[PDB]
Order: sequence, then structure tokens, then C-alpha cells
Amino acid sequence: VPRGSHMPPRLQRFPATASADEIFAAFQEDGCVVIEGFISPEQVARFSQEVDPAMEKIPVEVTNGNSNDRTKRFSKCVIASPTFRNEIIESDLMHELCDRVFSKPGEGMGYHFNDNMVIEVQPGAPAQRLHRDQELYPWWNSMGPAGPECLINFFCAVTPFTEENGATRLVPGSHLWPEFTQINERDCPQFGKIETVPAIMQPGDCYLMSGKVIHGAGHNATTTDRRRALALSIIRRELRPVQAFSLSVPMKLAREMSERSQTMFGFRSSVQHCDMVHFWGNDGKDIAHHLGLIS
Amino acid sequence: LVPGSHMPPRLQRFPATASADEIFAAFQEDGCVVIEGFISPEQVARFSQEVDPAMEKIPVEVTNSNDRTKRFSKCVIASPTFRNEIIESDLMHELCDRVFSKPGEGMGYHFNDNMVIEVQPGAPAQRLHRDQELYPWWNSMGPAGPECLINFFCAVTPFTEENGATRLVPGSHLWPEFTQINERDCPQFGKIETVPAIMQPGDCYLMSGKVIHGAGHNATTTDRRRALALSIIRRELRPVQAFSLSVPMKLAREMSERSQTMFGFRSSVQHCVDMVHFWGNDGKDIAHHLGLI
Ligand SMILES: C=C1[C@@]2(C)C[C@H]3[C@]4(C)CC[C@@H](O)C(C)(C)[C@H]4CC[C@]3(C)[C@]1(C(=O)OC)C(=O)[C@@](C)(O)C2=O
Ligand SMILES: C=C1[C@@]2(C)C[C@H]3[C@]4(C)CC[C@@H](O)C(C)(C)[C@H]4CC[C@]3(C)[C@]1(C(=O)OC)C(=O)[C@@](C)(O)C2=O
Ligand SMILES: O=C(O)CCC(=O)C(=O)O
Ligand SMILES: O=C(O)CCC(=O)C(=O)O
Ligand SMILES: [Fe+3]
Ligand SMILES: [Fe+3]
Repeated sequence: VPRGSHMPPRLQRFPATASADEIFAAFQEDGCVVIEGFISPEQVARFSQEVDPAMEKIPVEVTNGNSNDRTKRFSKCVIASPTFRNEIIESDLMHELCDRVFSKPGEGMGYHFNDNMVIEVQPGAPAQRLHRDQELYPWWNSMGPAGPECLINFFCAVTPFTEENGATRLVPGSHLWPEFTQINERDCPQFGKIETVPAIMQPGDCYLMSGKVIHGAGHNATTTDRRRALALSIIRRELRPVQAFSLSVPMKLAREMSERSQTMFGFRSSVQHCDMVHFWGNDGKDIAHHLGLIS
Repeated sequence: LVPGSHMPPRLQRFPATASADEIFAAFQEDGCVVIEGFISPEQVARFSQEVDPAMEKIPVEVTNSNDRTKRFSKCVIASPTFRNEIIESDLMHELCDRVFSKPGEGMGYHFNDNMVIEVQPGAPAQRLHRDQELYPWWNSMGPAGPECLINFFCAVTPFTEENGATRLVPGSHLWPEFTQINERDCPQFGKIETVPAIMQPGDCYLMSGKVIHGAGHNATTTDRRRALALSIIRRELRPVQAFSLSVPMKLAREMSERSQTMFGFRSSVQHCVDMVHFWGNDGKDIAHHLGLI
């Protein structure tokens, strides 16, 4: 920023080799932070090829205002992609960051997966409605910035992110506004005056975003760029996933998963303390016994 | 009644033939209400007999809210009366919708648990607690918070003050600050007047996640005090039981669609301009992949 200019909201950046407490401090202060090279170079390539057939079989709606107008969405990444199920979801850093946002000492893994979405904003797609992802859990806004974190997003780029192909518009620091509202002219005072920043990103980068950060896919201005992303939506264990992964992901794949990844997809329980109780358990036991996964 | 005797809080009681609006009005005022005859005596007695082998095989722990209390949750597997008729209580669904379901979204609730709770002779009293402490952030929203959880807590065997009927605190869903009930955080600690849910078999009380309560002390030598807790949460919250993974598909196929939704064999659509199936499969109902039409 040239001297005397207005400084736009800060969007720090870290290489995927940086410390967890470091990237977390940026997450805490600004609600978001980029992690360049979150997934390896060829890894993202091997992922993008693997889901390209499934993407290719998704028609595009040309409608209207909603978040599906010229935007393809696809969630069966575990089924359709070995690289994702074998490599990406086993990022030690990802878990290291989920432990800081969600887990409490002695209570095990405090988080699990909400969704695994590939989102490909088609050329000419209108800008997505501005929103907090925690609107998925409607009461959460009511708790304001003091509320605990329900949701974080590792929002990784598949094809590159530019200002023109509709990369995500971020509003850093909107996690600390004093009243969390929906973002429209009737409910949001600051509507029309919201300073957004685009998340310019190369394939394999990601931004870790809080469910409190206002954001949205921008308008894709191009004519050939299908702007593709991979969203790793991770929630606290007490919240329900939008994807019923433990009913769609075949048991064969769950047997190949780690313990922690079995916990992420609901093939394994976790114990909550208050008295104690396995959430998503089976009459006082881990659901994994009944599924043939303890041995 | 009593003789200038201090009068205890009133737990309102309605027969199961009362209008769901009259029971919901009581529930809103007090946070709890008794539904007499929520289940028929014939239904209760078949249920109790159908789970009873499973109850006998459960070792009593003697030493914590599991102290001399049996807790059994495979009600759907062990009991046809449960899955074929207790689950199909229309008054239960009337009341659940009035609490949880939003306009134009389908069912906004599902099952958290189906727990048989048999308080043994001599079992000590349970700590005072709100059931929404299961979702730890919920107390922070206070009494203006939305409902997260309700309990249809049914007497399977009689509930008496001696054998440990639940102690309830009506209107504790309206206190300005929702706190955990200990000496550090709860200013009223020790000073809280509870009342027991005196119930006959098949009766039940409907209770908010926001009401303070605990199982009473079982001061008898003979009464094993058996209850059935139908714990119902809203659709965005995680169940304590993984029913869709343990309940067999053969039993899912025989369920009504609203029962399939209760146990996670079927999705429900939430609206935010946008629409998403909660607990879905790549934009489609999970009931498709499961073969439930
Ligand atoms: C761990 C416990 C938790 C936190 C949650 C409950 C809870 C899921 C709360 C909601 C209810 O609708 C119902 C009946 C389904 C219970 C069953 C018993 C447990 C699982 C619990 C327990 O089993 O304690 C050894 C408790 O007794 C208790 C009361 O103290 C708790 O509040
Ligand atoms: C219905 C929608 C909901 C309500 C919820 C999200 C949500 C599950 C929220 C949490 C995120 O981590 C992520 C990326 C996984 C998305 C995926 C897209 C949808 C499912 C949604 C959508 O697909 O719109 C027809 C939207 O785009 C949106 C933003 O507008 C919504 O708020
Ligand atoms: O497509 C994008 O860039 C953002 C996706 C998103 O924010 C959502 O669907 O919740
Ligand atoms: O068994 C009772 O009467 C009380 C049980 C209860 O409130 C609980 O475990 O949450
Ligand atoms: Fe979003
Ligand atoms: Fe309770």
C-alpha cells in the first residue's frame, strides 16, 4: 500500500511448511489465512483429473439469485478419488489446526467432516450471495463473536484463483463485528459498504476460513475459465454433517481409513465429558465395534 | 393439597387426548408438562417385556450418572411395540413440529437417543443438570435461545417420590442466566426447589433441554424404576446414537418415512434463497442410495 493510501483488510499468508500455532494466530486475529501449497503440486493435479469425469456429468443451471446458478457442486470425493481419500485428508497440518480450533484436552478429537465439496464456478456465473458459512447452523449468528467456533473451511484451489474468474471474496475480521447478521439491505446495516478482498490462489493453495467470516464466490467475468475449488468443511463433533458420508462411503474404503479419518466420516465414535458419553456411539460403545473395525 | 404450608411448584398434567396446542402452551410456560396416557398400558407392558431380556443382561455398576442405573438404547432392535407403534405417536410429532419445524422445510427434528433408564434400588440422586448441556455452547444463548433438545420421558414402571421419579424445576428454562449447576457457577446452588414427576406406566412428561432436573434418589429396596427417554434434537445437531449404522436395513425398510427421517435413513431439506439436504448424498436424499424410494 502506497503511503497515505487506505489499507484494505489484512489477509496473511503462510507456506504449508509453517508452524501450526503460527497459522492459527493468523486465523484467530483475522478469521482467515492462506496456506500456500496446502496440497502438493501433482497431488492437486491427480485429484482434479480424478473428479473431472464426475464434474463433466453435472449439467449447469442457467437461472435467479441462488448459489447454484452457473456453479457446479460435487461431494463424492472419497468415492471418486483415491488421492483425496488416501493423501489429502491425511494432512497432519489440517488435523493440527482442527485440534486448536475444536478439541479440548482429554476429550479426544473435537471435530469431524461436514462436507467434501468440489465447487466449479462456471464462466458468467453471478457473484454468490454474501454469507457466513455458520448460517448453516442458524442459531450460531445469534451468539455473536463471543460464540465458540462451529465450522472451519480449508478452501483449496483446483484451477487457479484470479480476480476475474470469480475467486472467493473474503471479508477478514468480520468474525469480530459485534452483531452477526445476515448480509442483506434489510438486515445488514453495512450492506453495500462491505470491504471484500479476493482470495487469489494457485492450484494447491488453500485458505483456512472461520464460519464467522463473511464471504462469497465472486462473479466469473471470463468466457473459458471454469474456476474449480475443493472445500474441506470441518465441524465440531456435536454438529450434524450435511453429507451422510457413513451411509454413502462404502465400508471397503472405511476399512482402509486411519482411525482419525474414520472418526472424520462417522465410522468411529468419540467420547464427550460432562459423566461421559460417546457421541454417535452404539449403546455405550464405539460404533466401530459393530462395524467390524476394532478387531 | 396441603394445610399455610409452603405450596410446591405445579407440574401441569394433561391426558393424551388433550389438544397438542393445550399441551404446547403448558410446555412453553413451564418447560415441562405431564402427558397422561402418552402410551397405553398394554403398549407399555409389551415394550417392557420386549426389552427385559436386554435389561437383565446389563451389569449394574456400583462404585456418576451411571451409578446403579441401567441405560439401554437398542429399543428399535429389541422391541416391535417400540418401532411399530411407540415411534408412531402422532401427538409426539405434533408437539415436535410446534417446537422444531420451520415453514416449508419438512421435519426440523430427529432422534438423539432412545434410552431405557432403569434406576436401581438405592441408586443415588443424579446431579441437577439441563439436557442441553450435551451441546455445551447452548446455555450461553440463555432463555432467548432456540430449543435444541426435548425429552418425552415415559414411565415404564410407576414413578414415585420414593423410588426416584425425576426431580424437575419448572420455569428454570426462563432464568436470565443458564449456568452449570455447581457451587462455583450456580448462585442458587443448594437453594433450588425441585418437584417429582409422579407418573403411572405409559404416562410421560415432555421436557425442554432448558429445564433443570435430575433423577431422584431411589430410597426403596424393591423398585427397579424403569423409564423410556425419547430424546429428540433438531436436525442440525449430532445424535448421541448412530442409529443409521446399527439399526438393520431390514428394520429401516419397514419404517414409515417420518420414522426413517427420525433415524437418519432419510434426509430433510433446509432452507437458508438456498436449499440443502441435511444428512444428504451429493445433492440427493440419502434414501435414494439406501433404496427407500
Ligand atoms: C453423559 C451424559 C450427559 C452429558 C448426556 C446424557 C443424555 C444424552 C442427555 C440428554 C437426554 O435426552 C438423555 C436421556 C438421552 C441423556 C442420556 C444420559 C447421558 C448420555 C449422560 C450419562 O450417561 O451420564 C452417565 C447423563 O446421564 C447426563 C444427564 O449427566 C448428561 O447430561
Ligand atoms: C445451501 C447452501 C448453504 C445453506 C450451505 C452450503 C455449505 C454446506 C456451507 C458450509 C461450507 O463449508 C460449504 C462450502 C461446504 C457449503 C456448500 C454449499 C451449501 C450447501 C449451499 C448451496 O449449495 O446453495 C444451494 C451454499 O452455497 C450457501 C453458501 O449459500 C449456504 O449457506
Ligand atoms: O465457490 C466459492 O468460491 C465459495 C463457495 C462457498 O462459499 C459456499 O458454497 O459456501
Ligand atoms: O432418569 C431420570 O429420571 C433422569 C434421567 C436424566 O435426566 C438424564 O440422564 O439426562
Ligand atoms: Fe461459503
Ligand atoms: Fe437429563
